[PDB]
Amino acid sequence: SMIPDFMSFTSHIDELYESAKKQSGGKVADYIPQLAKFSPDLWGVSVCTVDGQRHSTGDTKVPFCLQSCVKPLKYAIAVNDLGTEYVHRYVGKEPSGLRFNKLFLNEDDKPHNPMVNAGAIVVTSLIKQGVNNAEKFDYVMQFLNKMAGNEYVGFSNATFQSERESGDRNFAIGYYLKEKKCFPEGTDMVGILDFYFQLCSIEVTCESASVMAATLANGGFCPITGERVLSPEAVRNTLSLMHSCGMYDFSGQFAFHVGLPAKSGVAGGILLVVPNVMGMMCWSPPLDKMGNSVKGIHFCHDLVSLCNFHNYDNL
Amino acid sequence: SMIPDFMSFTSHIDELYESAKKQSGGKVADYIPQLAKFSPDLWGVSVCTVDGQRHSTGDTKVPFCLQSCVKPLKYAIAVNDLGTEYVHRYVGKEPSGLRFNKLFLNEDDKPHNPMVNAGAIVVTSLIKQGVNNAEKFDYVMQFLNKMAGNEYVGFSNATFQSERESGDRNFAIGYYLKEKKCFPEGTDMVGILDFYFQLCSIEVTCESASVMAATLANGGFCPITGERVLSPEAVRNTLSLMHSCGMYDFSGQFAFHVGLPAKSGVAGGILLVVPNVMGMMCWSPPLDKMGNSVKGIHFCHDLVSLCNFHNYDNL
Amino acid sequence: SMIPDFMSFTSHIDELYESAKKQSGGKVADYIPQLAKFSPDLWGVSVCTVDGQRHSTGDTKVPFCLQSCVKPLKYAIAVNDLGTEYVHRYVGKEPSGLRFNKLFLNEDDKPHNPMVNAGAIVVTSLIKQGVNNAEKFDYVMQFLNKMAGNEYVGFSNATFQSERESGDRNFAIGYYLKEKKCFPEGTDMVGILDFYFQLCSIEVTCESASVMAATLANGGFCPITGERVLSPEAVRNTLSLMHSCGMYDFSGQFAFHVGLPAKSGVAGGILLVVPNVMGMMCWSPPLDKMGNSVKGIHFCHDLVSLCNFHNYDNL
Amino acid sequence: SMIPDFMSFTSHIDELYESAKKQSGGKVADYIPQLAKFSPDLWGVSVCTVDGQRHSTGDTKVPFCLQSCVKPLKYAIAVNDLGTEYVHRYVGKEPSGLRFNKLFLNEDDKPHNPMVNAGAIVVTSLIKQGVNNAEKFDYVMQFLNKMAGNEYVGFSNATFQSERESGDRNFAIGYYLKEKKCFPEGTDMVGILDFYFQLCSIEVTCESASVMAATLANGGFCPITGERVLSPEAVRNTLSLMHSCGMYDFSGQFAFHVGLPAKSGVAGGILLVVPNVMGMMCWSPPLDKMGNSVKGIHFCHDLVSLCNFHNYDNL
Repeated sequence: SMIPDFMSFTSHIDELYESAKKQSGGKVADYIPQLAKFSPDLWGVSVCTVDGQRHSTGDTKVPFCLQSCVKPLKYAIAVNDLGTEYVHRYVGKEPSGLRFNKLFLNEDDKPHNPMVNAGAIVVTSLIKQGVNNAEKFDYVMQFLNKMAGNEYVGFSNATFQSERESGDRNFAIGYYLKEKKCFPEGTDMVGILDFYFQLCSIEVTCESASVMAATLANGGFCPITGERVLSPEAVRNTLSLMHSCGMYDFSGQFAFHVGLPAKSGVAGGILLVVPNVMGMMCWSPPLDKMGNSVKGIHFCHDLVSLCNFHNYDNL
Repeated sequence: SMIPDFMSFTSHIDELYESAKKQSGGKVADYIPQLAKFSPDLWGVSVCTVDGQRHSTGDTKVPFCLQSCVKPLKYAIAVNDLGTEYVHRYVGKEPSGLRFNKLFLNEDDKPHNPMVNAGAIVVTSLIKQGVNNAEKFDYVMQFLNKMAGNEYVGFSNATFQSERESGDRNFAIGYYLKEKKCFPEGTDMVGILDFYFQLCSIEVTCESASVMAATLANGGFCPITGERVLSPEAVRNTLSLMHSCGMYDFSGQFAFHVGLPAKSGVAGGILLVVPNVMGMMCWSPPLDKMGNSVKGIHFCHDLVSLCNFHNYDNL
Repeated sequence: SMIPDFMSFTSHIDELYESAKKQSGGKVADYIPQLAKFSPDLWGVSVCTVDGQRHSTGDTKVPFCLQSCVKPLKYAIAVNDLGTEYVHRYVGKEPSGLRFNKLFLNEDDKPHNPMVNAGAIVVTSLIKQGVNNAEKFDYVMQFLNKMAGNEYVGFSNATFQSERESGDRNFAIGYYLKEKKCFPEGTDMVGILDFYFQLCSIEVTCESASVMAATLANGGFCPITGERVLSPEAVRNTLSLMHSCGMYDFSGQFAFHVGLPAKSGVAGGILLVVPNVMGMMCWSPPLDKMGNSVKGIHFCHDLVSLCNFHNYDNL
Repeated sequence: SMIPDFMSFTSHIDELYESAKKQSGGKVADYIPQLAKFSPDLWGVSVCTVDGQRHSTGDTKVPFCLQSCVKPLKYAIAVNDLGTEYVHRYVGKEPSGLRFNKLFLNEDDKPHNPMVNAGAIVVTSLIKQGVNNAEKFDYVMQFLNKMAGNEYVGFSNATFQSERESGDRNFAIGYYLKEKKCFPEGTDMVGILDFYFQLCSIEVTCESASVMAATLANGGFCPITGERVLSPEAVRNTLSLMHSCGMYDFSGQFAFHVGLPAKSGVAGGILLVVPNVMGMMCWSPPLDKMGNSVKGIHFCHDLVSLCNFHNYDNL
């Protein structure tokens, strides 16, 4: 363990939080009203060690949608229940060459990885096949509750309704994937898109999400309940992909300068994982040109520079 | 440390080595005679712990050219002497989108990363600027001797002469980079290509190379001499890039399944690094379709499955 | 005029027809049953001079769907009613760079040209805006009757029903274009796709289609009725685009070796135009790897070699 | 013939010339001093009918380099002496997909067409193989004299010396093509580049160049000497390619709106051909963003709108 005195570490988090707060750049997403609503000044950071120790600063109890932050989570679910081999017969394992979410498959006609939209949609089509969307959703919700140690996990129907009503881009991807035979046989494509929009609309708080991150950072065991939620294989796979495909077009830079598994979302969230150390959720609505929370990105750089948490930092 | 009993670990290495030996697929490179010469049955594996403990099995004393295995090493040199910021004004920090070595620059007209040929050529143009090629070469040689703890570091003039005589592809890249203004002002492009061919022709043995790898795995300190060879910054940067761009078009798969910083070469070498644990050099001339040593790749998968060395394996 | 003695020209057409008949290669399209039905031995060639002189050989009265052969026709309609400037605010004027129908827009986010599917779909959304699909269809049908001098113009409901039922690729393009704002404001995208499938299902015979081609070859005047059907501007634009984008991925080769405006279709039809000379329709179900009628392509090469009809043949 | 009264046509040319003169936009090329030298106000237009009738207006006797305008001419030479089949074993027959001169080969590893630099370089390697550059150059010069009916055909050694001294982009292409085995066996690549730079440095005047264009417009017969200079096959091939690849990235637009075979050059020249009618050379140093003479382009549009010379204009 690299945190001898938690109380002192906490004091540092507050300093970094305070410093990041001064970064007011960026634009709050506004393609749908449910996202445009948010104030650019909301800024929260919650920590949950593999130990179970907690600490929050800022707006850590204001609910917000996971959006893309849910991608690694549902992927982890798929691998947990189906295994690496099966899941990857449908999706790739690496960074798409060019632009993130450019819409095209790889050599084998599979979405490049679970973190791009086309890949997440395919992953969504693998979860609990056979049952209706109602049960599929309950199943995943239950799974997220376990990851969060039963802390806040809500749902935003307005985000859901708005996402579906204006999701022409996802429907295009939906039909494209169906024509390329990317879905398991007999898949109700439109039904999967519906399930996908719902998953993007699940709400969390920095506090509950930090626990989910902590579960990933703790070999798949929820730090505040001690129960096994995800298989070791699922966690390792998820972390590998968050390392290289979790920050959209900034993934390459992030891995190089921060070197930590992470996943951003258009709501301004950044699910951050420090292997065997802790889980975190940084949240601030204003996004940079690449879709990542401006304050969150600033905070992540500072965190690694201060505490030497970089994957390849020697210790 | 994850190696309680070295002697027992050694016994496992031999088993994995023995298993990999049965893999006879692949083709020995033959674009130049100096590479076609080699027997497909040569197979060696040398280990050098951060501790300084050694172990070899197979053809670990037969000299062979580093080829691309030198890319991370000269990059480490550049960062060590010039710093991250300066070096990266000329080269990128992430996986090139499409085909490896496709020849094109990124958004900012810089080679995508130090591991592709265009990038290595640019990196080469940054080392000890101002002096002639003779001194530049001595300088790097001295540096490699330190990385190897003064073990075998030779030079193959025939590989050098053959590489230069048939390097039309590199000359095309040379002129392309010059026209795009990728070199520091006043650079003798043709002279740099010459220096580059020479660096690709430096010879090592599994034994000496494993020490170089161990130096990278030991925060930049050579395990058998204890002296500081590379700055912490240089090591971290090098390892980050070996993680995502060290195995040509197999880099993505390698990071996902093996999760260790590595760098292959057309001579059949694979410089493997296990952070804070050990350094290794696997060598077998027969290469797969992607340019990686068939036995080496097999061995790397088995090593991680057995000893749980994967970056994100939970422990 | 380059046809002094029509009767003798006719004799040559029969010889070329007879020669092409020996070409049995290719595969009849089978993505839908309505296309797979057809016999590979059907082969017809009908000529209609700007003069009004006719000549058929082979299966020239067997109805078949225009499919892509309708693209230049509906484009001609759009330009005729809206003008060059308006139509091209929505679609490009040149060969898409890479693969034909690769699905992507050009610099200005417009389908590259009216001959690729994305472009034809957009063109379809411009015709008689404001009225329902029933009237839109009647309107175009009436227009085609005029182009054909009231000869055979039918409709295949089964092709229509099958095209719509399995058109996942077109729906993907539909949503993609809608998200990119490629349609005039207020467009019912799904409704346009429906209209598009219907247009692809319109049936003709070699005989009636040759008249349509003759109308294009006659400055927009139907050779057998003498009435003006299309504006000079519409005809010129249509011919320019048929010259460079009418034969899918073979367009470049076709322009170079044949040098005549043409448009192929998956039913095996090839609408061929010889400016100020005649119009033709060659039809044979078996298609080559690029989607063009094998016999038709053979026939077109022979026709130009014999009668020196190539755009740039000196005379 | 579409020019009943030449004298009246002449009067129109002057009007169009006068109108184009008002277009002062664009930038004179300045990558080398020999091009930057030129005044932006130089503007000349020379006509030479298939009849042999002449007419000039403006700066039609000021020498300037053909530059890319020579590409179709040396291609015509290659086909004339080697035939279509042989020449095209080395170069393609159609518009390169993306950016003009992007540097990449097509499916068969051949430069896309004779009009892009990579293709012109390959074509250059086919002319009079076996003899030294001195004879190769004399041979082509003699050939151009015949095309020009012995009118002005000079050579700019300074352009040549400057082109070679700063041609890093062409050397990159040179080595790239050599590595891809695009040259006939035993080709001295560097020697070919030298010959290529020389060809780009050949000087003409609007007057002499218009005759060259007239020769192409006259089935390969020089209008003012009556002798056969190029084979019918050579002329047709050249014109087909000038139609689709002669105006860089504006080729598509040009074919659609102007519909005439043409070839621009960085010196500001535009070799224009009106089949069976006349040949022209428009020249004005200021170029637009796509590398085409601003006045020349304006003039070409006006010429077609006024005299209905468009390939597919009905008459």
